[PDB]
Amino acid sequence: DILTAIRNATGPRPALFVPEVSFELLVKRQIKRLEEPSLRCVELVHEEMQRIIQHCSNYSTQELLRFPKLHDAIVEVVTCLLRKRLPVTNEMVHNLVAIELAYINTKHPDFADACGLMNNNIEEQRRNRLARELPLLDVPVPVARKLSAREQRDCEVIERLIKSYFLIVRKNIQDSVPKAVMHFLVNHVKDTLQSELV
Amino acid sequence: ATEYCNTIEGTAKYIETSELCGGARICYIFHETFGRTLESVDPLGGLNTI
Amino acid sequence: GQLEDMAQRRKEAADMLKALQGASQIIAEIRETHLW
Repeated sequence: DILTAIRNATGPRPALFVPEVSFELLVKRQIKRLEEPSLRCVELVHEEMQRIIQHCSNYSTQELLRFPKLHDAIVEVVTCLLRKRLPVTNEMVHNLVAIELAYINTKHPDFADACGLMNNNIEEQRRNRLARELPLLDVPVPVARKLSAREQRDCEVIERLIKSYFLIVRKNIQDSVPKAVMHFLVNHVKDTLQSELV
Repeated sequence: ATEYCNTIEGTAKYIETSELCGGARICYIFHETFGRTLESVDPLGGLNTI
Repeated sequence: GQLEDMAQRRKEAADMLKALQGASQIIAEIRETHLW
């Protein structure tokens, strides 16, 4: 599949450079595949908040149990607050995810370092080949360089770049999403709960 | 129109992995078929010495 | 110069939106029952 995508992205011109459209499609698909974990985390957070609220009402607020009507009113108010706040968190997460896709930072030092390492890998391999029991076969200009395997090298480079970009995106998501979650689904909800109750 | 232009330039959003399509197939045709036709053409195809 | 399956699917999706209305009605009925 990767070879077919590269060939199609080559276009009318002869295959002499690594296409970028296939890489963009693959990285976009990988990023989109990360949407479901965000929804799962949001659902887990909502369930945990509901469980904590129920536990508090049952034990930490036994006085509230003396008034079943007041307890039911509080429970329904909290449930409605959570229901109305969940779309806000979902849209905030979606916007945060889409911001990275909208603006691509090609000047990030990680990409340059990865490209440099990939370029230097060939030189390192050549040096290792030429520095191991050199020579019947005492002829210069070794044929070890060869000319085939270009497609395999391009596929490996594309896979490595995709993996690096996916790791960077995962790290950024892990670093960013918790802050937004705490700001919106926890702190804002706690602040507005008292105001809504009053 | 934008999608058609992208396909022309080889930047199609979706690639038909089922079979060769787009610029790649056009290049493959223009190379293989053209070369085979040129080779198969006899420069003096058909002659009668008598 | 010159220039049903989807319809059914979207209609079913829109009809599925009645779940929220049913839930609200059930909650209202439960609240009314709690009074008695």
